[PDB]
Amino acid sequence: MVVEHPEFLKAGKEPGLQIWRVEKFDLVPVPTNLYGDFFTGDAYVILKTVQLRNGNLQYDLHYWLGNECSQDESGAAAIFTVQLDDYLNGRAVQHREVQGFESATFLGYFKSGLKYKKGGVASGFGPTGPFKREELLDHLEKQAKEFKDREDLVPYTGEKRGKVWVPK
Amino acid sequence: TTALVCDNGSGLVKAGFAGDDAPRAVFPSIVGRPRHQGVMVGMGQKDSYVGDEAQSKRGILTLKYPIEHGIITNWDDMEKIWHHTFYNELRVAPEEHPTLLTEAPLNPKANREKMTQIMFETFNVPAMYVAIQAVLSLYASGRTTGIVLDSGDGVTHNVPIYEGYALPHAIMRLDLAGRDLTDYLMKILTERGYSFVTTAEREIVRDIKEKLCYVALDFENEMATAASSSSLEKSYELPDGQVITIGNERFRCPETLFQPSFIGMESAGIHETTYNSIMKCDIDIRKDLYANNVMSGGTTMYPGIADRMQKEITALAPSTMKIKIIAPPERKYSVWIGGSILASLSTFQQMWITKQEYDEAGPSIVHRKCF
Ligand SMILES: Nc1ncnc2c1ncn2[C@@H]1O[C@H](COP(=O)(O)OP(=O)(O)OP(=O)(O)O)[C@@H](O)[C@H]1O
Ligand SMILES: [Ca+2]
Ligand SMILES: [Ca+2]
Ligand SMILES: [Ca+2]
Repeated sequence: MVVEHPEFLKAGKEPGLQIWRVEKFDLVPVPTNLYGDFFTGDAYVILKTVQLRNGNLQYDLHYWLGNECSQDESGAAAIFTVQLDDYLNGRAVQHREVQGFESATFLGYFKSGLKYKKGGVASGFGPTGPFKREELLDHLEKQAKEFKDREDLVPYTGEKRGKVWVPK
Repeated sequence: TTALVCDNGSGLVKAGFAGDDAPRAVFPSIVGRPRHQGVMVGMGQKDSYVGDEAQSKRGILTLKYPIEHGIITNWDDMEKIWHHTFYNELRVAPEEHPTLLTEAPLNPKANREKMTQIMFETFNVPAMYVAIQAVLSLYASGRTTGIVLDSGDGVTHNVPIYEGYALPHAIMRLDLAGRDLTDYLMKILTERGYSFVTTAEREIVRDIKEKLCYVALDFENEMATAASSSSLEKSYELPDGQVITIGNERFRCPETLFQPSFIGMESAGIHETTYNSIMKCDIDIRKDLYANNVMSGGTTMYPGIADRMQKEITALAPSTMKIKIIAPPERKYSVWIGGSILASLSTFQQMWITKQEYDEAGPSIVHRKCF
């Protein structure tokens, strides 16, 4: 720690809505003119920042999961959410938003109504009668007898390759 | 620069490359040493074997498991496993790769330190990190809040997690898992007249377990069906072509998860420990836990277990609760997949413990950086 990512540096600095899309294990801002138009094959992270009368900022973090998003995208959205909350000193309330089941609050961020569209960025992932036990045991042993040891092994010698730490 | 992810369990190593969607190497977490065969050996001989080989040669080896109930207890043999994993399964030079390791819930402080120490001093990794297994599984399911049921070969945990972090005071550990279920299935098959009790036969018992066992939705009803008809029986072909028949052993075996007294353990079953864990958490977050019960690990793979858990938790919980059980098909690897995703993030680069940080601070840095 800390995360030094450029988008973290921008996150929650002033009141407003910020949206990022998970793209190949990164958090990439969504162009503001496309806010509200969600690819159902993707996952997003949304930060709503609100000015409190006490001068502080209030934070709600929503991670939105499209029906067709890949496991790397949904997992990354969840992790980025934790990381952003921690960066914001734990003050953000976290919300999981699933396509078709979003909270009233999330839906309310989008005054023209959020819309879905198919597609998205590609995943970042790169009988025989009574049991005759003696017969079974003989078979198993025959199978075992025929097993040959691997000859290609790097042997473990307990060699230490790194530097031994000494307290000062 | 590619990071490695190693998820070390009681029974199986899952190891691979960050960014891949599955571990490239999955193999028994065992070291085997030859049994006496009538003559004293006889040196220059391979005096030890690891993983797949050890398993194949089990008939003439004594096997040791360095991890017991998810905790590393034999450090010498653990180092052997790690060495074998790097050099002989992944075929990499560890000094070239940041390495993400996993740990059990409530892993002792001294253990986390020794893992750190070994990675840097033995294997000279350039960087490393240690993550909690259940938390990785939760992340893999695309959640920051839920309660994980993680059940493997040696240990079962209930781990409640809120907004990204486990709640340690509410974690429950049960030393009952897949190996106990295999032992139990061996016992009740012996009861039926099939005595699969030697090490040579052990893999047959595990295979029957993984292929034919299931959790009954209503156990005692199921027992009555099995007594009243042959409708639940299955034939099973042994490696020598012999065919055996099994009946109520199919669902008696994993019933043990719900009724540990079947193998003489006094513990509550996994539905009760799940409930007890939730009840140790703040009332205000319980609703979120009930709605996000995530199953992880190979011993959660029994058909019917999710529905059975859904039923039992529903009976225990206030009627006002939305109960949901999440059981991904890939859940034998959900810990590993979560690690793969985490170690791949653009934001993860500064989270690693670097060699330099270690060389300056020593093993205790793990408590501050891996948290
Ligand atoms: N389909 C299946 N049905 C029942 N059990 C299964 C199935 N597949 C795997 N298992 C069991 O899962 C266990 C291995 O799972 P896993 O890799 O999660 O455990 P581990 O990480 O080695 O152990 P632990 O987490 O306890 O330390 C074994 O007992 C194995 O027999
Ligand atoms: Ca996508
Ligand atoms: Ca928070
Ligand atoms: Ca495990």
